[PDB]
Amino acid sequence: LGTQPDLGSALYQENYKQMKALVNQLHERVEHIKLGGGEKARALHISRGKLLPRERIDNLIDPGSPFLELSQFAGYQLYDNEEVPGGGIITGIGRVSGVECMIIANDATVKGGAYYPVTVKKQLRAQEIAMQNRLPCIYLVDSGGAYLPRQADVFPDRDHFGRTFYNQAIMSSKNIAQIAVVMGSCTAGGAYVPAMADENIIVRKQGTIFLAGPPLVKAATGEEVSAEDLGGADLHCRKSGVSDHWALDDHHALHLTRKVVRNLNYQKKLDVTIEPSEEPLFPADELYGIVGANLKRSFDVREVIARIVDGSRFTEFKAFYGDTLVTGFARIFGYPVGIVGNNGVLFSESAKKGTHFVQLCCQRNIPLLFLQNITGFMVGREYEAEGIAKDGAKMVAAVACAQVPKITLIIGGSYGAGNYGMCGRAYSPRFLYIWPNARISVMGGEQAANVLATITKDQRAREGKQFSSADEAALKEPIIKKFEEEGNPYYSSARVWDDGIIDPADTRLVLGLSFSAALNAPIEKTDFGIFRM
Amino acid sequence: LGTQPDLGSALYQENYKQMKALVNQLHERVEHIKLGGGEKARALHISRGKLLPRERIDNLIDPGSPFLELSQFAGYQLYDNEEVPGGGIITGIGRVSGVECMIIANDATVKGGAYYPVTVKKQLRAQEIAMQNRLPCIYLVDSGGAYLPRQADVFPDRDHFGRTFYNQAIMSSKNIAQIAVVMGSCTAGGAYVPAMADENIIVRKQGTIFLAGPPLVKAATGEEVSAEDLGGADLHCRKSGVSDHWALDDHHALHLTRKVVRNLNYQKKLDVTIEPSEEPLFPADELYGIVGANLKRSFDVREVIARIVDGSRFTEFKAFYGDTLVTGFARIFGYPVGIVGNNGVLFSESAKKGTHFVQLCCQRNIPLLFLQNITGFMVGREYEAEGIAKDGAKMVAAVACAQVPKITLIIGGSYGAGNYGMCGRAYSPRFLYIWPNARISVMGGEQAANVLATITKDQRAREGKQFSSADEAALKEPIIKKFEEEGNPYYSSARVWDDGIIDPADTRLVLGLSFSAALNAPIEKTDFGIFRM
Amino acid sequence: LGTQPDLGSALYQENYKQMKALVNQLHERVEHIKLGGGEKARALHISRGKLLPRERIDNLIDPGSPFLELSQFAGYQLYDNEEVPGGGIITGIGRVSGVECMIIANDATVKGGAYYPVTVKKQLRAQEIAMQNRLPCIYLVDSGGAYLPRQADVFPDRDHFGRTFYNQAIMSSKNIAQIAVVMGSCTAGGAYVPAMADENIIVRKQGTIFLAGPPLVKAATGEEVSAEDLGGADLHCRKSGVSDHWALDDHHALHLTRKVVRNLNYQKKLDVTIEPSEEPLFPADELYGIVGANLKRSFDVREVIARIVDGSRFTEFKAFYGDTLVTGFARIFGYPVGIVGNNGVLFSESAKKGTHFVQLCCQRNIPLLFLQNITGFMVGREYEAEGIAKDGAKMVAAVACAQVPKITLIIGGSYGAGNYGMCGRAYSPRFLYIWPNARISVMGGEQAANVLATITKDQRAREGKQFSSADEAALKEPIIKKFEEEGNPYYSSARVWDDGIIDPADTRLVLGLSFSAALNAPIEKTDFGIFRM
Repeated sequence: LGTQPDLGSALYQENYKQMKALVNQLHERVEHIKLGGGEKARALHISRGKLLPRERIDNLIDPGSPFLELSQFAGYQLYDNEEVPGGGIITGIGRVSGVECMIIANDATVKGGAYYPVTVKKQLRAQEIAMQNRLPCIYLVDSGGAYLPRQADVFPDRDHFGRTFYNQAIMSSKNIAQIAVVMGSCTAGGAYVPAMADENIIVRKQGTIFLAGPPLVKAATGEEVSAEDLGGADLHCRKSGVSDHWALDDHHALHLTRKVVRNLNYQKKLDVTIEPSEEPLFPADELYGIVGANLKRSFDVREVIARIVDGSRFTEFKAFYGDTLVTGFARIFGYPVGIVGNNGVLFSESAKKGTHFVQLCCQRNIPLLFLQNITGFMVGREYEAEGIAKDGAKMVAAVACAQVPKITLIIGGSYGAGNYGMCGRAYSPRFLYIWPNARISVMGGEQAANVLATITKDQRAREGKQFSSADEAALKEPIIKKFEEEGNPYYSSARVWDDGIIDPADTRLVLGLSFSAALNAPIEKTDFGIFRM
Repeated sequence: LGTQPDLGSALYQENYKQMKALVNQLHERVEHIKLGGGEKARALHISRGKLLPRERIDNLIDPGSPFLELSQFAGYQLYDNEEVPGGGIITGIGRVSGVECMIIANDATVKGGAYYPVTVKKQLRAQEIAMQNRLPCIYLVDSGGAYLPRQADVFPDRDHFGRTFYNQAIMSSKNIAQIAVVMGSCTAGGAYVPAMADENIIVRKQGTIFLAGPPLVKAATGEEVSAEDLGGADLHCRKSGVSDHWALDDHHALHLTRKVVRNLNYQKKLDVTIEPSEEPLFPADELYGIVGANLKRSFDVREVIARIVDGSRFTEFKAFYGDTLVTGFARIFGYPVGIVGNNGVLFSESAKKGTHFVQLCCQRNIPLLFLQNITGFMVGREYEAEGIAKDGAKMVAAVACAQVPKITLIIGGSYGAGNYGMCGRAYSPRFLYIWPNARISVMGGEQAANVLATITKDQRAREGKQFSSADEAALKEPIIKKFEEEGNPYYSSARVWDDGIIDPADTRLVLGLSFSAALNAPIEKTDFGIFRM
Repeated sequence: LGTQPDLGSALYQENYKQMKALVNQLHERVEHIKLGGGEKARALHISRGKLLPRERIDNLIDPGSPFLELSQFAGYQLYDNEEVPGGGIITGIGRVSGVECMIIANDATVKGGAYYPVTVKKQLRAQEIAMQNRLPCIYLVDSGGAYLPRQADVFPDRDHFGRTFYNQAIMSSKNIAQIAVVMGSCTAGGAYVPAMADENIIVRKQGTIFLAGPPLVKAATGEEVSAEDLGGADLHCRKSGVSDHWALDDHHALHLTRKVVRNLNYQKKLDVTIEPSEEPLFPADELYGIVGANLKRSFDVREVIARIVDGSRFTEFKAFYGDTLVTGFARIFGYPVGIVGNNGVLFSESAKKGTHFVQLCCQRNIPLLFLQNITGFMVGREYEAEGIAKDGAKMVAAVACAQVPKITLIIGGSYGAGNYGMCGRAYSPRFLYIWPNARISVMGGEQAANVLATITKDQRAREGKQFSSADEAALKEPIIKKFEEEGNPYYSSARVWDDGIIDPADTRLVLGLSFSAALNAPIEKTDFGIFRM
């Protein structure tokens, strides 16, 4: 697959310039988030002899191994006047002692490690990923408890803080190791995390564990006791017994953690056929010129596929039927993958073609990759008469029931029911990524504006009043602004709707790491519902 | 080997604090050198569509592979008022298409890529390393020619710029691939580099090659011609034939370079037995407390060995004979290594013990690792009568003739003939590294001061004049200051006397990468001279 | 590489039809040659309990293994009134007990196995192939002696019958096993073959060995003795001792041969790097439409390459310089190969480009593949002034000295010194194959006609006589006919100038088998002569 793009063409020059600017914007913002709370907080953190949260991960994972961080932009401008870089927590997938593990580390520099509502959501998403892929969980616990001013959004509900301990217990019952490294203070609910873990490590003086903190002890019983005496490694290690290992410092604790993982007695087994890897025949950075940042212009999704699959080899299925949808078999890093990508408006033929393809992949136990660039469903009286809704529902039913690993990458628009049909967040893909130029919302911003313009214009006629052209613009403008802000990738990623915003040049690497992790769990047989023919 | 150090001891606390400060100083200085010429130069460089020199290496090497940079501090404060970060050139060893290659990239942001005298020396050292280890050489050529104000130290001599082309021709005759990537302007001698290469890649518009630049053409013949017309990819690619491959941009050129290396038809073969790797039983960061920054205090070199070898396993040879020297067999990353380390003043017994050990390693084709922490030779009338010089010479003769790969790591003092006996720079070790606390000079600063104090005091008596205690201090002070400045690791590393200053915590990784690269060449049989018994 | 051809185009339709007819003609002629002497001769052969020559080979080689027959068309219309299918001998490369061996079998049904002059040449070519590639030789001996009417072209000269025994002695001295299976009568020189072999097998009653046949014994000494008594397996096996193994019938003899090869204690070792094989991305049969049968039309050789190399992956070298010649790196069945192919008339730049490429392949020990489709050298006063001859000679010198395995495939014209520069038969390529549309001669038929027309035209003017247009046609016609007959592939293949005429669709398979066999011998270092710069 693939063709050499015209580098001299003005369109390519403009597209490359716009996309490059978006990538540069993404890179520098991550640099700021990399610093966490700030210099003053970082200096205080080091002054206590503790390692910085990201240095802990560097020492924990195998030397030189890549680290797949998730949801770097959680909490980005989420709260009005509070800056919470990364949501106050760092989560990602890395290799420890040769085993792919999910790492969850609190960032004590950010608001002293307090749990904001986004912080709980990011952690719950990380636990969900580990459970689905059978990845051992490592908790680098350094937390300050729940953020009281927003307790109503942290404590009570099912997907609130309490769910964190529920996930630990369920994963433990499934033989998915839970390892807690207490590298700081953990109070109230935090003290449960080391208690719920299968194996636990606590640092000599930094680590403190207690259901009730000294402030509560004094208020309840009028006793003054230091945190170390109330908790501390020595009390738990030697008297309470809550501690399974005792560590001198952060470096020692991380060294012990690597030993614990090596004793899990786990060996990875692959259910899929493997072939030697090959690089794509075209450079990845050409994706900048091909795609650009203007969603109104259209491109061939095959060009994107040609630059991420091994050897740019692709076997298209039903090429000339439902051409607005592209499906075929390829390989990424030697893994077999079935690719479904949008190439225009969805039709009845496209939905039928997609439904057929998904059954094929499920039958052969082949992972599925979805490339979402949608613009809606075909609109017409004839199409409804032929059951376009009946056809669109078919794809949704098949995609939901599929038990093969599914990864979704939004390279453009994502609107309305087209999002559901292409394995949206609601359909539990193993991972979901978005490019910096993407847009997601219930409908396109223009459609909402035009719909309101038509509705108001008719309503004015019914009332007998007149809606002028200037009146039309006044109505449309606020709507278009609203959908632009709430469909922006940063808005979508600030809340955890996706697992990260990725540079298009990094697409192949991210997919390779993600599919590799998703293969730690055995692939189950797929059971489908009734196909409404 | 190894024992758990007393973390509570005051000595350990002081040593850790001092060593940590030295490492932090080293890290931040490298951060400044990482920026090259500066923001203005970097902005200009990018404005021309060219990649930054370090981004080129990142794209060239295999994804996620470690990169062993060499001589990061070359030119650090070497010239009075000129700042030349990294010497204007970046050299290191990385993996390209699964093959370990030596990468030599000019830094156009630094003085427009001009060749300072240190720049030539750094490049020549890189070529020397590649030839000895049979590593393919990749030249990312973006240079502005020789620095005229210092031409006398660049052009004429054997180890001056001319030697660069001599090395290319010799390496080519030995089937050590030479690949040149012209990613910019190359003039006068620079134009020879692409011409001398086995395969050559030139970017479409950035790359220019011409023996005589436009300025010389106008002066000699009074003709005005642009650099692209005089050189340029199109002229060389299609008409001159100097170019073997034509590249659209930097990304394309780097992609082509990876393809060229894959066609070398080379497969690495190991001459040494291999065993599964194991991590040391003790943390590396403990080396901070053990060693410290005070050279007057002494430590057990076995503690250093215990924290870098696989499983902290070590078979000492002649343990109770010549105890001031430690020799034994160990393994690093599964490679067999013979270790020679100082543990005090060298004696006749120590030299004999070392000479015996070196023969054993040479006989079995085992790589040698030297750990230099010297304080001199034993001084005494009896020792000279027993031929201490005759014994010290024995070790020097054996070390020089040894043909097994040799790596030297200076973890402390390096003075006088003790430097020669422990495989100094003059004895062609494959690599030479120094810790941030090291000191190297002809003799210790104090010894030079005391020697002059004794000489002057006697001379004053002969003249009949009096040399007072204040007179003694006045003489000593300038000498001690001179040896402190010129024995400093940064002074030694600014000039290319070593291949880099490394954090002690990184010692195991650096040695593993270095020994792995040194094994690309077959190990030859060792022929010794006459042993003066 | 490669593009989808226009199947609907008239040119493709015409080219496919013409080449298909040539392939059909080739196939049916081989079918006739497959029958050897004929039904009466075949019936007599079987009546004696002997296996047919091609059935013997089938039972000798491993079950289902491909057999690479050579020079199937030797002796095709070579002798005025005598039909000698295949030259009276069958030669090829096949696998015996997992070892690639050269098999040389006499065809007793053809003229009773007598040795015609072509028969000697075919056998000597097979021995040369085995010697160069270190292939064990297996002789299935069933012969009737030399053909007396043509003795002068069989016995005396260096490349005559005597050379057969010389080759056996030399190969034996180099540890290239020589195995003789006497499955019939062998007289005079034929008796030497079993005697010269390292190990020998004779059938109980069919096999007879004697320096002098019964007819000569009676004439010389007047004694009547049967062939079995004079020779026979029993006499040689038990009393003469010439026989090492005694076989009951042809099946037993073939079974013993496989055992003998299994005891050679040989294991194949590869000197080249290997990668997993991949099929080309385009169908092979499309070569019919692309190439056709008209040599005046031109095609892009890259299209031919795209349909024989693994994955249609090709790294071109000096693409835009000397574009009439195509050079690059690829892989066939996982082996590395450098491909040199004509794409027009040879120029000075093309020869310089080719000479540079050949040095690269020799340096890296990469096998070389030549695709000859030539139309001559550039003709012009300026080109001669610039030393086109000096440039053309450069390629010839490099090609001759190259020590890497070399295979040549003539896919078009082959005229003049262009043949030499592209590794003609005189330059000892390991194998030389030709497509059914090829033409080879000192110069093109038209050039010889035009040259003679010009010479006679001027000569007539000098004599004062007139050469009319009808006179020109009368002169040209016989020359064009002669060059057409002597340039035909069957003319070139009837005599052993090439190793076979192969269907283009079979090109990839034949090359894969040939390169695999050629890799049995270690690749030597190449020593070049003086390059006349």
